Amino acid sequence: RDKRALEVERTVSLAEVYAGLPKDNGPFSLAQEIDKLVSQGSGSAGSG
Amino acid sequence: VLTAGLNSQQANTLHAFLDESRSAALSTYYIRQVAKAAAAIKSRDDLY
Repeated sequence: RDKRALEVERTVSLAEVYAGLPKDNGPFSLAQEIDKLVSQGSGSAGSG
Repeated sequence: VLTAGLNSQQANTLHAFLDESRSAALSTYYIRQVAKAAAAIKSRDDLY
């Protein structure tokens, strides 16, 4: 049963993942939100 | 009126805050004023 699998490499940019969220999910620019969250003592961005 | 000026992140933050403060208060009130004696509730853990 140990059939040879295809070996696939995929690159993922999280900024694209967050920027691309549906509007209802609170899409955001990752670098900008990090800057704000670091400057602040707390907070969040996005959802779910 | 004041909460009407909040964005969704702020609204979620506000509500989370209020719910936590509010349950502490309700739980305290309940144990001392509402809880029936039959229920041996001494603290918040027992109330749960």
